[PDB]
Amino acid sequence: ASVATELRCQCLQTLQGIHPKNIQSVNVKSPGPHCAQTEVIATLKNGRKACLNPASPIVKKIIEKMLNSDKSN
Amino acid sequence: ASVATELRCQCLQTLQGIHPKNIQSVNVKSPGPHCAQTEVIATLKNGRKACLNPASPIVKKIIEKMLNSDKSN
Repeated sequence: ASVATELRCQCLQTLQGIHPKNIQSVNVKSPGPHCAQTEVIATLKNGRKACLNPASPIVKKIIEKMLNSDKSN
Repeated sequence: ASVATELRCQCLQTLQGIHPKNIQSVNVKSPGPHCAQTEVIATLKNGRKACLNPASPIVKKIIEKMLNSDKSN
């Protein structure tokens, strides 16, 4: 399907963060044999995506927020 | 690249959860015009992936855990 020494830092770059309303999904790829630096990702609600920095406070909150986004309903 | 009314519940099914050591990434796709039910995902450290249920307590902890996985180093 897709696997062959082809793993690049899914988030070569990163953004300080963004409102949790502009995001839609949250892909957090931990560091491994391809990237020793965590890589957070947010799929905007417009089919767009934006990597964030897990070292910043706004990013750590971007995730903690999505988590609640799914609290019963 | 990849976008055309082709969005299916990334997690048609779900698993009660799993240890945070067997996972590697955490893809949380919120519900939208394709799935009205949140969909959590965990990429094992063996290139494998497993969807979890965001309605269970172990799943909500699977995420809260990864978040810490990236706390300075």
